[PDB]
Amino acid sequence: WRVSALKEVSYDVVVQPRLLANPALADALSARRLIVIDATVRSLYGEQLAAYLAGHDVEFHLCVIDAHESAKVMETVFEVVDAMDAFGVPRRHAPVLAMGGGVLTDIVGLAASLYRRATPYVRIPTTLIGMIDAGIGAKTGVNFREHKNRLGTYHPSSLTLIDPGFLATLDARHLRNGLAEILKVALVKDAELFDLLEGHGASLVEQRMQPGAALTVLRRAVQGMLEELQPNLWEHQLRRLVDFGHSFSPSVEMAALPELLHGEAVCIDMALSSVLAHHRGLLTEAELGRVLDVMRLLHLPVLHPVCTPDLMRAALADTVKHRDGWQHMPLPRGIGDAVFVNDVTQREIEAALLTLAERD
Amino acid sequence: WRVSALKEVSYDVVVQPRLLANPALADALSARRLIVIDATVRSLYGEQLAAYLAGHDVEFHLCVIDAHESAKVMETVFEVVDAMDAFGVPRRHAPVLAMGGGVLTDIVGLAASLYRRATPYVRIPTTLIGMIDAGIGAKTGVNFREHKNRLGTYHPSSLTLIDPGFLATLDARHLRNGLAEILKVALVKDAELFDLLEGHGASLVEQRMQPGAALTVLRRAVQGMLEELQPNLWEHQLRRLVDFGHSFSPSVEMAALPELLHGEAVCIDMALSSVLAHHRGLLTEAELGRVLDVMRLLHLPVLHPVCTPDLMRAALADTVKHRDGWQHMPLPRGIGDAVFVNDVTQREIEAALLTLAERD
Ligand SMILES: NC(=O)C1=CN([C@@H]2O[C@H](COP(=O)(O)OP(=O)(O)OC[C@H]3O[C@@H](n4cnc5c(N)ncnc54)[C@H](O)[C@@H]3O)[C@@H](O)[C@H]2O)C=CC1
Ligand SMILES: NC(=O)C1=CN([C@@H]2O[C@H](COP(=O)(O)OP(=O)(O)OC[C@H]3O[C@@H](n4cnc5c(N)ncnc54)[C@H](O)[C@@H]3O)[C@@H](O)[C@H]2O)C=CC1
Ligand SMILES: [Zn+2]
Ligand SMILES: [Zn+2]
Repeated sequence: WRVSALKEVSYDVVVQPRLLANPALADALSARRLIVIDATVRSLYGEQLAAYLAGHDVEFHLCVIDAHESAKVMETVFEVVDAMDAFGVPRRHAPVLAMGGGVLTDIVGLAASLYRRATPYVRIPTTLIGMIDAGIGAKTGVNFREHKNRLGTYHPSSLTLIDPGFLATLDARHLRNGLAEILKVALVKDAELFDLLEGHGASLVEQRMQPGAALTVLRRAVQGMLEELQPNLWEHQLRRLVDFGHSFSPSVEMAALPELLHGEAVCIDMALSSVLAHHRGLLTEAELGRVLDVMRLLHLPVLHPVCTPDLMRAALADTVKHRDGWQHMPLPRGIGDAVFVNDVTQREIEAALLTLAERD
Repeated sequence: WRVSALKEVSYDVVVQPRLLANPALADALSARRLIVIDATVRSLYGEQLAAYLAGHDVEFHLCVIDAHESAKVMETVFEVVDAMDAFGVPRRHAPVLAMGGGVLTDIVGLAASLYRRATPYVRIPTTLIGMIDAGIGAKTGVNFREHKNRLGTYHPSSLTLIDPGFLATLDARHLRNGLAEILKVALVKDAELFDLLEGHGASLVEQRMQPGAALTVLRRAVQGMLEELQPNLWEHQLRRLVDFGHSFSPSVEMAALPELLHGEAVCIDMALSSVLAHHRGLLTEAELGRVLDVMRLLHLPVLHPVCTPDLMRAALADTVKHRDGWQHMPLPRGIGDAVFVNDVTQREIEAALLTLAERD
């Protein structure tokens, strides 16, 4: 026999300022709902969130996770599953709410995907990484031993609600961190987005993306990411523009734990790859100069001591397996476009590391 | 934004006698492949399997699991993931082989579904439960605490290879156990299949389904199950004929561990439900008599001491949550058809338990 079936996945990504008075957190839910919330968010937006739901007639239980990258593992997933069991979450008419950064929503997303083999949830990203990348995709997952995101699923939330108001309480470091993922999109897809960052990047960090440039920047980032994910949501096509900055960074992020945030590790990979592109003639000296200056302006690292030739080698090799025996490396071709290569040599990487070393 | 994407899942279910000389185990694979094999199967068919692959020019590493229901848990999944890591299984061009019963292939299936968020595998079911149910579906999963199959995914193997020759080495108990899942299909879908079992059931157990009735029986069982799974592969429709015998049995199976095999627990549920149907007028005294006689003839239990009114209650309640607040209970309407009910009362269940008690 052949069995063949089609699956329609569709989900919503909606910008909804002032989320916690009338706007639909209330009817994103409906009523009794389980809410899995990042500890620091709980401390910061808990009083307001609970006032919302009680006034809007919704009973709830907060499952609080103190979320960080080291504990982004299966045991934390079991903690969320425990909460679903004790709350009595039903098969599908009562979605679970994940409210936190990209660590939180990746964990709850994977718990929800496993629970009875699929359980609907809603995402409320509270960090910049969450709002323009981690909270709007289909990918979920956790680390397994020294391997980044080794275990996971494709399980988008049926709704993502983005309220840029949450970014107001981030510190400069995490604001910049999320700006790294926006720069990724810009460098290979969107020259105007790159321009907005160069022109406004400092102010956006200083103002924590509070307001109308920040609004434009967030809109294009999301639009950029979604154009890339929507037609390739389960990554049947393994050449992915969005893989830019993610060829070396997984091994680098894991080896430096906990010194580098995800976007910082991503930026090291982007700076390496941009130097690679330059050495190849795909980027001019002037353009390379433009990229590395936005990076220093966003106070983002271009290098780390974890980043030795051997680690860079091992990092690449782990990625070739992930990409099914191909490098499929996106290199920027000018600013706002990219090419996929499969002939990156260890020699080229060492030269590019030295070039970063003199810059840095 | 709305993101909407379509996913084409298709997979093959092929009957291939004499699997381990020329037939395609060889080109189900292609070469270097990881094989996860049930311990007892390894002891029984290992010498032949390795002789096959070496002669057919395929290098391999056996990951051996001593598989049983108590250890059908996530830690066993991590054992399989460990083996995938150390073997260096690539993203998708080298499928992993699962060769064992329904515990084995459920575990490897869930490991494969999680590994890099999806990894192809092939299934070779070696038990009757595997050949007509566990090895031909899309469902995978493991138990979480005292809950049956609480964690899992929809991830069919891209190929299932069924060789009835493997059934030759099962003992009578496990042959009957798998006959229970065939009876399930027959009671609600296939009167002719029911007839084949009543007419041949004893011989089929005695001959361990070795040969042409056994061939007909296996073919209709598979065909019956697949007609049910193919148009509802992710269970968007929660009224499922194949849920017959699976409303009480999960809690019963778990509470009696390790006294009841899966199909035996299923049969207790089928015998209870058939009595329920009878008390309702959906089954005649004669038909009820026909069903319970096939069950005694297959030496399958109709009752267990685990099966108290309170457990039966709790068991039903766990299922109503699983079915999103509905009972959606399939009751046989005559033999070879069924109706879905949502008005089963605790009173009716107690009466049916007493009726089983006098029979048993
Ligand atoms: N699934 C996907 O497609 C993607 C997943 N990711 C994952 O995202 C993860 C990192 O996400 P992040 O959000 O950067 O990390 P995070 O979840 O660890 O949060 C960063 C920090 O900010 C705090 N925080 C959160 N919201 C806050 C707020 N509004 N105000 C003040 N403090 C707040 C948290 O408590 C935490 O200390 C990585 O594990 C990365 O793999 C990244 C991109 C895509
Ligand atoms: N995913 C799905 O859609 C379904 C999954 N299942 C799962 O199947 C599991 C039970 O599967 P079973 O195969 O009954 O159990 P099993 O995998 O535990 O195997 C039963 C026993 O037979 C032995 N064995 C296997 N093949 C043999 C052979 N050819 N000769 C001799 N000994 C052999 C095994 O070592 C084991 O001791 C349950 O956990 C049930 O939930 C059942 C139906 C459907
Ligand atoms: Zn990233
Ligand atoms: Zn079953």
